[PDB]
Amino acid sequence: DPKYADLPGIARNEPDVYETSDLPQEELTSTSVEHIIVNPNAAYDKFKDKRV
Amino acid sequence: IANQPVVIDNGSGVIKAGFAGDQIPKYCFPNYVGRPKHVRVMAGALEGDIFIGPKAEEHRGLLSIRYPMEHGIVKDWNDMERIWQYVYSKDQLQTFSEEHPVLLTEAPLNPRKNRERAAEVFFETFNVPALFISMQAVLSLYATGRTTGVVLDSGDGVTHAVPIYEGFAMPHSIMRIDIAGR
Ligand SMILES: Nc1ncnc2c1ncn2[C@@H]1O[C@H](COP(=O)(O)OP(=O)(O)O)[C@@H](O)[C@H]1O
Repeated sequence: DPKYADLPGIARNEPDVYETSDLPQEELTSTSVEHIIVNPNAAYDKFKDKRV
Repeated sequence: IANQPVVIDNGSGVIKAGFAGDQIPKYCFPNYVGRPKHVRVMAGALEGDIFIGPKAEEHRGLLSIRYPMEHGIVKDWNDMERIWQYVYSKDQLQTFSEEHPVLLTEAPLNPRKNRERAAEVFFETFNVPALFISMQAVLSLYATGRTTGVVLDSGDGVTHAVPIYEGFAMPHSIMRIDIAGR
């Protein structure tokens, strides 16, 4: 604390931080109807030579 | 091939045919073509653009119907060619033109040119060894078994009453109007 000695204004005991006390979907399973699955690779395999 | 040929019945609306020696025409289907009308968006879908048979009787509102025979007279001869090719199919014939002494029918009172053109097809194009075509009433004489009769046959687009005697009808006692429930 070099500069601090020259400071006539010094008083301790309180920190310099602001921190007090600390204290730390049906569109998926719709039973209404039926849906599809992802299956990317096998879908392309399913649609392998289904070109023009 | 010297085996079972095919008996082919006409019909302006429904054509019939079947392997000989049986009692039912093995394959019967209507006389038109079904060709769709929409953009082939998804590739690899139903393509071929010309349907006859199960897809025709399946994809009803998905095609474009076109009858090639009218009043028992074919004018869209190429469409009937393709219909014959549908008969030649593996679903139906699995044969070649050069394999049987096939049979075919034809109602009377017609210009010979129709039969001529058909002969040109089945003989110049198709290499059919023998293709006979007869009337459409001796067939019924065989069915009834009697010799003296008055044969009436309510066609797909024709009506004709003819009295025959032992398979010999008068070449004048012939009555016909090309009409049906169409
Ligand atoms: N169950 C039915 N009730 C009423 N009319 C029928 C029935 N079945 C077929 N028809 C009529 O009779 C005709 C059948 O013709 P068809 O004898 O097969 O023709 P062709 O002798 O020219 O091959 C069709 O035009 C159809 O409208």
